[PDB]
Amino acid sequence: ATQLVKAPIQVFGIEGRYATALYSAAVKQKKLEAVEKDLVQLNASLKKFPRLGELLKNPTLSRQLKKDAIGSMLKEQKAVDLTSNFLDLLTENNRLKMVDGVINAFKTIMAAHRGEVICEVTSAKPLDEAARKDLEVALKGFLKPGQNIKLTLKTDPAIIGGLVVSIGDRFVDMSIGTKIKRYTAALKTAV
Amino acid sequence: SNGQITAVIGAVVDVQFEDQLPPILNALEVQGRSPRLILEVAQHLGENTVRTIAMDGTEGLVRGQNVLDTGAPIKIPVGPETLGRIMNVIGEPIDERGPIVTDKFAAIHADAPEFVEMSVQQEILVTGIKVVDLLAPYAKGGKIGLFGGAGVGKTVLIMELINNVAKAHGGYSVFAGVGERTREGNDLYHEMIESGVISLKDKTSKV
Amino acid sequence: ISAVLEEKILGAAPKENLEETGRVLSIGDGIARVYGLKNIQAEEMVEFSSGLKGMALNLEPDNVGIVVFGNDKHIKEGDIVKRTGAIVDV
Repeated sequence: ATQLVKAPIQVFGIEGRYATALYSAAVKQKKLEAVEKDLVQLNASLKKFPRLGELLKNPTLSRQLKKDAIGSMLKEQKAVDLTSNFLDLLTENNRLKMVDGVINAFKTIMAAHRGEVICEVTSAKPLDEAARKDLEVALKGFLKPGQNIKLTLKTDPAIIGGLVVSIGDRFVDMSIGTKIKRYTAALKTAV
Repeated sequence: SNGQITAVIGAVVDVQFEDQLPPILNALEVQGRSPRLILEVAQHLGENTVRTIAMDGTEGLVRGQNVLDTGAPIKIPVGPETLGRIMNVIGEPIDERGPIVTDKFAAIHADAPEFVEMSVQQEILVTGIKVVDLLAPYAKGGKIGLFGGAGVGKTVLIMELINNVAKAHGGYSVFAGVGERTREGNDLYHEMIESGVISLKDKTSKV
Repeated sequence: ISAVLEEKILGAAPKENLEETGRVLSIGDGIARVYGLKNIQAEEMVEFSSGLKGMALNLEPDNVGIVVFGNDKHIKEGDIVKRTGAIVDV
């Protein structure tokens, strides 16, 4: 049926079906990066003006007005034919109310396609200098060749100390706060 | 004022309009049915489509079929011309006696009389039947339960009520066979013809 | 240029104060669901375009379910419903 990289991720739902069809259409042609960047620009324009999102997600308004507004705001972004056909298909089936989902589903692709794995590191306090770069060096060896790391850093003083590291497949809770919490729980439940 | 059939599920038809949405209890006529199909709007579903109940059979309908909104509820013919005739729900004559040529049409959904339009005196409707007028009197505007089974003159009593009210008071009568059997309806119609309450070509009908 | 374009897109649609005004999505059997009335309170009386009264009983994320104090034949889909600003009182 559809010729692609045969689901680089496992994305589900009807919005996942639309995103995989758009990925197959944009990988049969050489327009994958163009449709990715105009969908990013479209999502940025929708988040910039919530009145446009309220106009699109209004059941009172007719679908012809919605597709006219979609084409009007895609002309100024200098879009391609593939994303115009994708948005016309979304507004034809009255599924443009979930236009935030498919783009997010399309953001879920081009992470495995580009090898980017999402990593989340949470610390008691934000650190730099001696930190950061050694964390990147440690995380670089956690991947097979051809993959990259997209790192998000968080701070939370409630974990007392240590580090909370989560990858897209596994989790490790090697933190001081959880360690002393389970040690005190063991001491209370035993002694 | 013109819509298209979206869904057909049993006697429930979902029809989608473009410009003007018909209100609740309005009648919509299907444009491809030779015995015309009138749909009554029961609720608004949003998205410019409404859910309707059918007044006739639904076999053979196709999606996208044109429906014309009448802009009014089911308007049935009313007048002295409907005396002695048999009508269906939508006012079509089903007694094979020709068309009902009248000048007055009325919607079957109207408002109740107000609190100031009601009489404070609970008057009785005298019907000329001695046992009824003495022991179980009929009140004007009341609800009356007529019991009786097979072999008793319940039909004869009904026709006597019709004749006595039309004679003593000058007021007509209306019979409504809500979900009645065809054999019982045919027997009632022929008994009404035989006893002279329904009269053909004389215009002296009382029901 | 882009902001003027989005202003034109917004102005292509009519201006409605959805906080205090609502449009009837569906009216029937004395119960009307309305799009709008973002500042409505629970059990709050509302007025319709025909002069009828209603009570906002259901506060749903998409619509507001209002029980109509009268016959629903005078209310059409797309009519204007406005808040009275107060809970139902006699």
